[PDB]
Amino acid sequence: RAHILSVHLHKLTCPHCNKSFQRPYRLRNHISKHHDPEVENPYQCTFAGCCKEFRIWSQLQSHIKNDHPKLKCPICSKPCVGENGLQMHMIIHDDSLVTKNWKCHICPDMSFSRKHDLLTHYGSIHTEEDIPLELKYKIS
Amino acid sequence: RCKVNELLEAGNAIVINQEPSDISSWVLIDLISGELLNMDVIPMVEIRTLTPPLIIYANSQTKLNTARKSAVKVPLGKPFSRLWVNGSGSIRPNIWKQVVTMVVNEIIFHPGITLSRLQSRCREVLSLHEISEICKWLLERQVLITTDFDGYWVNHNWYSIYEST
Amino acid sequence: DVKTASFQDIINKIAKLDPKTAETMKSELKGFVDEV
Ligand SMILES: [Zn+2]
Ligand SMILES: [Zn+2]
Ligand SMILES: [Zn+2]
Ligand SMILES: [Zn+2]
Repeated sequence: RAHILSVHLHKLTCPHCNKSFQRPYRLRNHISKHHDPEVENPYQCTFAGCCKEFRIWSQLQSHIKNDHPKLKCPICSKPCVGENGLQMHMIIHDDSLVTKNWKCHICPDMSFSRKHDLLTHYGSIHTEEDIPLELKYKIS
Repeated sequence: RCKVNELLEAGNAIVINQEPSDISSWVLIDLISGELLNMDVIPMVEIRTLTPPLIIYANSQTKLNTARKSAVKVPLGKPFSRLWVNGSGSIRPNIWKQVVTMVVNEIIFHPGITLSRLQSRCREVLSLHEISEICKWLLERQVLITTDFDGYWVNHNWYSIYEST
Repeated sequence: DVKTASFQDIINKIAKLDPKTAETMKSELKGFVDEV
């Protein structure tokens, strides 16, 4: 895989000056300046569904760090991008919309009908230690 | 689409008992048409027995979200040279979002439409060169596939252009 | 209206016609969502 990407598919080289760069990111920045079109805003947001464009690389660095920070779900630690990403993923845990089933983390048999009732099993066969966070998190 | 993807990948099931809106219609038929969703029905027991609530769920560990977006740059040039480029040489985000939506709207119902035929339907707005620019960008974002003999055909997840509303 | 129902009530209704689909669902799904 490395041989193909270093002897035949020269993807890390400039299309114009024939320098090369240690990551595609720096090649992109290089093309955006040293071989740039007459465009006023040489930088464009690299992320999903974002259409914004910028004059100086520092403003793009700021925009990525502000509006596309890479987060982990507070409950399930799965990664997501930006405020919308977190708010979209938080629906999955929501007990008002997602009228989910109720089970033990270990015991195969459980089949509760309400959240308060599920805490009886975790309060007796387990205890207040090693209950799952989605059950515990009365955060709203 | 993002809400549905997260729910189905999380092993949740969606229950429909009333008519989905015109927008939820696109995303539901798309997922159904791809064979990714299983369907089951909650039985009942009048006319209403022939239209019971419907349940939808993901078939297995199979993924619904498309791969991460690449930096497919908007076609730009000298000031005023395109409908979406203003006098300061900048992208008019409103007009770009409108023209990309307009071109996809005509290619959906006309699978295989050629650049010449497509220019005729948009003549009061875009030149042929401007449609060559829009179609190239949409091919690079995988919203379209080139049919044989130089036609355009809309791919799955075509409504996933930009975040808004 | 199924909007008011519990997860156990919904799977019980499915089991009235065919227990195989109901048992399969209980063994796999984590929860219903109303399409709202
Ligand atoms: Zn170069
Ligand atoms: Zn952005
Ligand atoms: Zn989570
Ligand atoms: Zn247990």
